[PDB]
Amino acid sequence: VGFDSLPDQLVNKSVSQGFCFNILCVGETGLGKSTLMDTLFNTKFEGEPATHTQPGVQLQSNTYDLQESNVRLKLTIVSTVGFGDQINKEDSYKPIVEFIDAQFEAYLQEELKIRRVLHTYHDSRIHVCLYFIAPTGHSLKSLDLVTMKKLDSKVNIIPIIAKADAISKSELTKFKIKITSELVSNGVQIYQFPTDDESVAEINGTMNAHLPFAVIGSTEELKIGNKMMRARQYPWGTVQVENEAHCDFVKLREMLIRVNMEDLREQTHTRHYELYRRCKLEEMGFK
Amino acid sequence: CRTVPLAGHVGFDSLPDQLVNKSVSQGFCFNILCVGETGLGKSTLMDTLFNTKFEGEPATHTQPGVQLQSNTYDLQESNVRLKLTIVSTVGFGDQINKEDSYKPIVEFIDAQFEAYLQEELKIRRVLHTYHDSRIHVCLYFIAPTGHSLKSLDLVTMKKLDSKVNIIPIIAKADAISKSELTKFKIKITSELVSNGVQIYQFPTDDESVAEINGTMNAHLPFAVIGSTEELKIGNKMMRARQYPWGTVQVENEAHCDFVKLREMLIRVNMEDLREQTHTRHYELYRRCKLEEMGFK
Amino acid sequence: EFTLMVVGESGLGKSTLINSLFLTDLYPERVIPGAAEKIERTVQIEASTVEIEERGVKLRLTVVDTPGYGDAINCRDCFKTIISYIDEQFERYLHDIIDNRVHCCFYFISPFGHGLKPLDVAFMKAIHNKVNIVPVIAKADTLTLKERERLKKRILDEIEEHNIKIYHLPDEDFKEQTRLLKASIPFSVVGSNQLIEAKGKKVRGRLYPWGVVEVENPEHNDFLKLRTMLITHMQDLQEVTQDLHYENFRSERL
Amino acid sequence: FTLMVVGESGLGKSTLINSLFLTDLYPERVIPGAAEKIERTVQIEASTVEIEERGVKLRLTVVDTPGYGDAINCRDCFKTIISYIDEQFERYLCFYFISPFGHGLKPLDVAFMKAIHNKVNIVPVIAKADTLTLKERERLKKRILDEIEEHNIKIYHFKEQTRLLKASIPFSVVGSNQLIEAKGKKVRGRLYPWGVVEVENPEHNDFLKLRTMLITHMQDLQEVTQDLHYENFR
Amino acid sequence: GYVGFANLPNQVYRKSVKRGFEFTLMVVGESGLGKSTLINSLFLTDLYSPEYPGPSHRIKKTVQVEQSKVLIKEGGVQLLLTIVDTPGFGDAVDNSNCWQPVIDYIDSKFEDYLNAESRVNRRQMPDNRVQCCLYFIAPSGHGLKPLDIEFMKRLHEKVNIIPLIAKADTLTPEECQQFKKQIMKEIQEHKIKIYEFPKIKDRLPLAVVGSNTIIEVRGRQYPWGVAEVENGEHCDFTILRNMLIRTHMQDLKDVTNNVHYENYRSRKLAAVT
Amino acid sequence: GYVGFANLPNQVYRKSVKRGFEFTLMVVGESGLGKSTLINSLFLTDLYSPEYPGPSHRIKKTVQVEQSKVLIKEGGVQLLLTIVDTPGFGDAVDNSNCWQPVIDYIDSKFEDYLNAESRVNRRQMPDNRVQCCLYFIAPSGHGLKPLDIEFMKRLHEKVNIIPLIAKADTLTPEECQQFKKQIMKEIQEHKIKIYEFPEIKDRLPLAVVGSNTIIVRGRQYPWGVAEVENGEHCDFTILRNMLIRTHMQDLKDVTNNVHYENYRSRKLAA
Ligand SMILES: Nc1nc2c(ncn2[C@@H]2O[C@H](COP(=O)(O)OP(=O)(O)OP(=O)(O)O)[C@@H](O)[C@H]2O)c(=O)[nH]1
Ligand SMILES: Nc1nc2c(ncn2[C@@H]2O[C@H](COP(=O)(O)OP(=O)(O)OP(=O)(O)O)[C@@H](O)[C@H]2O)c(=O)[nH]1
Ligand SMILES: Nc1nc2c(ncn2[C@@H]2O[C@H](COP(=O)(O)OP(=O)(O)O)[C@@H](O)[C@H]2O)c(=O)[nH]1
Ligand SMILES: Nc1nc2c(ncn2[C@@H]2O[C@H](COP(=O)(O)OP(=O)(O)O)[C@@H](O)[C@H]2O)c(=O)[nH]1
Ligand SMILES: Nc1nc2c(ncn2[C@@H]2O[C@H](COP(=O)(O)OP(=O)(O)O)[C@@H](O)[C@H]2O)c(=O)[nH]1
Ligand SMILES: Nc1nc2c(ncn2[C@@H]2O[C@H](COP(=O)(O)OP(=O)(O)O)[C@@H](O)[C@H]2O)c(=O)[nH]1
Ligand SMILES: [Mg+2]
Repeated sequence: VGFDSLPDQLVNKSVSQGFCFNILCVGETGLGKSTLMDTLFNTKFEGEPATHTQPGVQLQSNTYDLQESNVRLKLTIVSTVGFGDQINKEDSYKPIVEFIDAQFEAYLQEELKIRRVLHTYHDSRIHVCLYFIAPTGHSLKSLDLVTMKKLDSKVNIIPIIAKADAISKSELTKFKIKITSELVSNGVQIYQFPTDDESVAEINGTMNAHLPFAVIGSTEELKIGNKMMRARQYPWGTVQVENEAHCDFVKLREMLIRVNMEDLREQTHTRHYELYRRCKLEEMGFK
Repeated sequence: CRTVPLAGHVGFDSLPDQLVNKSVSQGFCFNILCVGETGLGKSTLMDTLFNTKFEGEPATHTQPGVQLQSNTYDLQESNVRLKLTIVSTVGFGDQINKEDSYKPIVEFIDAQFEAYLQEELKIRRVLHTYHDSRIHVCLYFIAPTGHSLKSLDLVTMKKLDSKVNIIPIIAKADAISKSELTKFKIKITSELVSNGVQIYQFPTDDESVAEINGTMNAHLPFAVIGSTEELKIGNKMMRARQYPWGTVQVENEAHCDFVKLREMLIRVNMEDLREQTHTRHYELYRRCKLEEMGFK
Repeated sequence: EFTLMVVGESGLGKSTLINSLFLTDLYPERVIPGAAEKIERTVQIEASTVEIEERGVKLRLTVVDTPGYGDAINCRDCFKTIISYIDEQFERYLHDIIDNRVHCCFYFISPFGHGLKPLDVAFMKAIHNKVNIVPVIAKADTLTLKERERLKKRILDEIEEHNIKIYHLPDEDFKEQTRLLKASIPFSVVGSNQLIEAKGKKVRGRLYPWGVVEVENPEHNDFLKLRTMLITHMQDLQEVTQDLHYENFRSERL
Repeated sequence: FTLMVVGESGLGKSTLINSLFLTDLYPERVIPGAAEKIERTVQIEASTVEIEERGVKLRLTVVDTPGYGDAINCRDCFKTIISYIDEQFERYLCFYFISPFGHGLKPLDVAFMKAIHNKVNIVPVIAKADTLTLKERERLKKRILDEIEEHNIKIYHFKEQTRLLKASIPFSVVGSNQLIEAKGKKVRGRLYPWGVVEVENPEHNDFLKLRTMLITHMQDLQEVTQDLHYENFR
Repeated sequence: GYVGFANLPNQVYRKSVKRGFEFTLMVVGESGLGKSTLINSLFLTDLYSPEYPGPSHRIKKTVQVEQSKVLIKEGGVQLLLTIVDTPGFGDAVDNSNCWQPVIDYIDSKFEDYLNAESRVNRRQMPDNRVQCCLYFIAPSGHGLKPLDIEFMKRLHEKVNIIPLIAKADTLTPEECQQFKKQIMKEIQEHKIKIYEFPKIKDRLPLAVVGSNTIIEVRGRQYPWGVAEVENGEHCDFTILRNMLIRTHMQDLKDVTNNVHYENYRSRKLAAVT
Repeated sequence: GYVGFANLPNQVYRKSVKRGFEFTLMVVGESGLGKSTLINSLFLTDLYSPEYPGPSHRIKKTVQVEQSKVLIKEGGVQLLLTIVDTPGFGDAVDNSNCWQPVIDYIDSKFEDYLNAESRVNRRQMPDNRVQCCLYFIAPSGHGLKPLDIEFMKRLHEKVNIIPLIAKADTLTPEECQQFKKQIMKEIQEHKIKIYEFPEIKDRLPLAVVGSNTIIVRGRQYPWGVAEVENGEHCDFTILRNMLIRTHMQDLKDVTNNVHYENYRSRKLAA
């Protein structure tokens, strides 16, 4: 026919609708969630530091609207506050699993409506879940292993080690081994990058070998000459956020530089929006 | 004639070229009836009219009663074939008691009508491969007495006009004088008009031949001579007749109006004669008969 | 003294011939009827007296002709008046000086036909035993010579078969004249009293666009033969009427 | 003679003590299995260390506390330590480590300090000090001073060194088992991708200040434990 | 030619000319096939005009056959011509037995003519029986439409039908001859006998093009070329004119009143009581 | 100073290419209007070869909707195409309600796809719903046959109808323009809502001429050649662009958000 322009015919119409994304950052107060995320989007947001005297975990769910050359993204940032800071751990993941459930619920109950609209809807589902792990240095902590025990089947969880400038590299690798075995001790299949689309699969494959990442974030831009890049300052040195030997902020910014964002949406809608429906939606009909 | 006209010549004035060619391919049929006394010259008149001897041993004067010698021939001049039918009376006026003269003739004509009509009401009609025998013309001979019409001649003329188209002709015009022929003609035409005898009037409708018919209408009746005695008057011709005081010729307009008689066949009015038998005689017979026929 | 009969179909031209015999007109007012009423016309007796002494001494003869003979479509016994007339004349004369006592009877024959039309045979079979019948072919100017002789021979044959008693002429120039006269019977005549120019001058004769037929030429016809026969045999006709016909009538019913 | 080494099992107590006293107190010790530390019990072992300084004591034993933290839920979480200190104080008849991965005094600080500050004088110590910027250091120090002041917490109190010690109570410390080199100063360092952190630099931290305070006020600790807390004991 | 009875052709010529002439031609086909234009082009574009329009409007609700009378006096000969047109035939949604009003019209004409020539007082009243029938088969290609297949298996024994491939300017010659040969196959397979016009390239049916624009002067100017009706290599309009108008009207009347009127009366008068 | 939002369209494209593509095109029209030739010419010029005859043999005894699953490998893009065409329509002795099989097939495909993608255990399945129907019109020259008017006014809330002037190469520009005005006046005497391209009616509706023979693929007549590549009225490019190049994704979007959703709110209404 000579007209292979079918794939381009739907790209040009989605940008008219605009995009919508969501992000869940899970970690106890103090690990630098708001700071890391403000550095990730290179913007100053409305999240002020919280208090250790929060009796119950709450969800910020602060929404925004950014812009680029053509796209008009409608971000929806949700972050836990007052999590994992008291003597209670087996009842910590409840207010951060009911959230994803209730975000499934609205889209579901609009999908079954009679005069339903789907060309333009604001999908409020959580599309990814970063998981900050304290930089202890022996193995995964209790709350961490219990939370990834019963959360991996709902969102494409991604384990990253926060505040990773207090762990030596000569030790860090062992920590990785000493955590990854626990991953295969309980046998939790944390998000495996596709590694099937032969066009780009080897980047995902090597990303999975360093799957336990390490990150750091700060809204202070220190070293100059090269550019106004953000770093860390201490009386005995400076830490480069993207040096590829200090931290893997670039490697974590491969879901943001978008090696796979649409894959996250697809796996949310076909492997987490299905196990909530292939099994859990069997309350009424077809039994 | 304000109508809706054309522009280019459609290919239009060719109907009287298809109708003409359709009739030539199937030939014509014609029927002449010679009515007149025995010995007047009927057979010789036809012999010198169609330039060929046909038949005929003369009728004996001992014929008990008039019959009809009918004979159909297949003459053909060029590209045209005629089923000709000469119907000559035989013994007409032979006997003494001539009061019952015309009936054996007139019935004959009517009989022929039935033939054509017998194919009309019949449902297995085939009117395209059909050859009717209706008497188409009646040439009536008049003896040149010089006083008036003879009585039998008048009665047959008066009681045969409304069946077939009659032409009255003076036979044997070698007998009367032109000094007296004019008075004879005036008297006979006057008694024709007085006795209401309506001779065939040549048509005056069409304007191509209107006045030729108009002038020939006042010459009735014609004087004619017919013979086959082969006499050459200086050049190629035979139709003459000897006499001790001088030969008579036929194709001259001074002596006898022979050509004026042949102007019913040669050019003008004989297709019209056929049509006229078909339209005012046949229709009249249909009117007079389709009141006993029980058909409306 | 003498009386002559002429009979024939009306229109044959017999009045004109009998005028041309005596050079006179003797029917002053006669109206030839129209065709409309001569359909069933009758026959009368037209007897006219005229004085001629051309050859004899005094012959105030009368000519009798019958108008309207055979003219009607059906002859309603048209022989009645003529035969009655002859019988009446014989009885009147034999009452005895001669009143009429018709001596000769010309019968004109139409030349258009092929011979004796059966009415002619009827008449010459009815009368031939009463008067001197003379057959004369009227309007002889319409017969070619060959048809003339064929008609003559057929007239003779129809005489022979029906045994018609034609008046034969009783038997040196006299012998030759009688021979030619008896050979030429029946005669041929043409009558015309319109004096019309010819080769010589101022002669009797008819005119046609092709010719001028005369009368006294014995080659055109036999008119002069008829006249001379009549004139010469006046006496012989009287004698034959006296000695063969009147005697027969006296021998028969009286 | 009473002291404690209490922390969240990963602050760095083992290397800190081993470099403070030049010991190998646990030649054969294994980190509890990750799948096994769900109900992480708290246990106490013994010690045997001879101290060499200007003054030599008979012997020194530290109250090693494996498995104090890492609890799904602290049911008791406080029993064996108080039992051992009470028994050690009955035979006659304190470092608390604050993690730097927080806004300040996390919970379990007010409870523990309120429980034991009337039993033994407590020395607050911020472990893993090499991850706190000076502005954040001062901010958190002011915050913890306010928090201990707000809920009535008493901790502890030529003379230039005395003023310096009394002006920075929450000492910042690190621990370094293996000596590593940096810019010509190679004494018990820790290696990082940006070089080496040196334990004895007075500006990076106050480790040597803590060592001097402990090694010179041992008589002070002995007398306060034998005169003040002993009266409250009975 | 001395006896001169050979002057009969002259006599019949003169009588025919003096008498006058008449004709009646009927056209049927799906509305919009270019019939009115062809009729106008035949008798020089004066019958249908914005003063009186024919089947262009095509009121198809009730197919009432209409007839128009025109007088033409071209070469001294004047005939009265009857164009017979069918508004609404085949165009509507249903084409079930749609031919019935046409049969009604033709047979009513036959009946009135018979009543004319059966009375005692018969006369020279004008005859109206339609002489010729032109059918416009659409040039679909590769097959004959079933509607016209059943049309020409019914009426072909009543009136002389000459099938016409209307709008034949849209058929390539190879497909044109293939379509024509398939028409012959479906004619000599379904036992169809049609008017034989008493060859190889001019194989019946005939192709016609009807134009009214004065360009190139009847012709059409497409943005890719010209369509002309007079030339015989492109279409065959002149062939239809030759064997419809100039040559075979008399034969058409002969067959009408010798084989069709004859059969109608041999049916009726053999079924009468 | 960018975080990478621009890469989202790139991910969308790269993901859609791998998943493959499908299409289902309806062609409706009476026989002899060039449907088979047009459809063969449009797509790679390979379909309805004498190996597979198709509706070229116009079987008129019965009407049987015959789709044809075909596969096209456009370089590196898989297109599984079907040409839903009804052999025999609007040409037999009678044609009243002669469109029920078409609407039957359309509604059956809608219902079967709804069954496929509404169960609790649903998964990725083929898509067999028709996307657009091309309705051919013969060039009468006076208006629209009442069958076409009924087809429009009846079956227009269910499938994207595109009216085509079949065999536009037998018309004159003046009469063609008057034909267009007349049809879009009867379109407002009988209010009809054809699929209007997003934003002028003067150069509408689309008129198309199709062929297969090469000569420039054009037909040969005794007076020369009739072409397909132009822009006046034999517009074989405007259809091939505003049907495949530009608005085909919009065709799917309007079938789903309007037509398929109208059915989904009709069958689920009560
Ligand atoms: N050493 C180090 N300190 C950090 C880092 N990120 C943030 N901080 C400091 O830690 C403090 C707390 O971080 P916040 O930005 O408030 O985010 P948070 O720790 O998750 O606390 P909340 O967002 O309020 O729940 C900040 O004020 C920073 O000064 C980091 O990556 N490394
Ligand atoms: N006066 C005259 N005589 C003629 C004429 N033509 C022929 N004759 C002659 O008259 C005789 C009559 O001959 P036909 O004509 O054969 O006799 P017909 O008229 O046939 O009589 P039928 O046999 O009864 O019919 C012939 O012998 C001719 O010699 C003519 O025109 N005028
Ligand atoms: N050819 C010819 N015609 C004659 C002759 N005599 C008289 N006619 C014609 O006959 C007419 C008169 O005849 P007519 O003597 O009265 O005979 P009738 O009537 O029987 O008495 C005239 O008009 C003449 O034309 C003759 O000798 N020859
Ligand atoms: N940041 C930092 N890390 C240390 C220090 N000392 C030890 N570590 C690291 O902490 C890890 C575990 O220490 P660990 O012996 O379990 O400390 P403990 O849990 O308090 O007994 C070791 O692998 C060391 O690399 C220190 O002073 N600072
Ligand atoms: N291509 C072509 N078009 C034609 C032909 N004849 C007529 N037309 C078209 O048909 C239209 C007229 O149709 P018309 O005859 O009124 O249809 P009808 O009223 O149903 O008979 C005109 O606009 C012409 O363009 C032809 O021979 N070829
Ligand atoms: N009407 C028409 N017929 C054609 C065309 N091209 C070829 N044909 C002929 O039509 C036959 C096949 O007809 P088909 O393509 O099925 O006609 P369609 O159904 O209207 O597409 C072939 O034998 C060709 O000879 C065209 O463009 N139009
Ligand atoms: Mg004869």
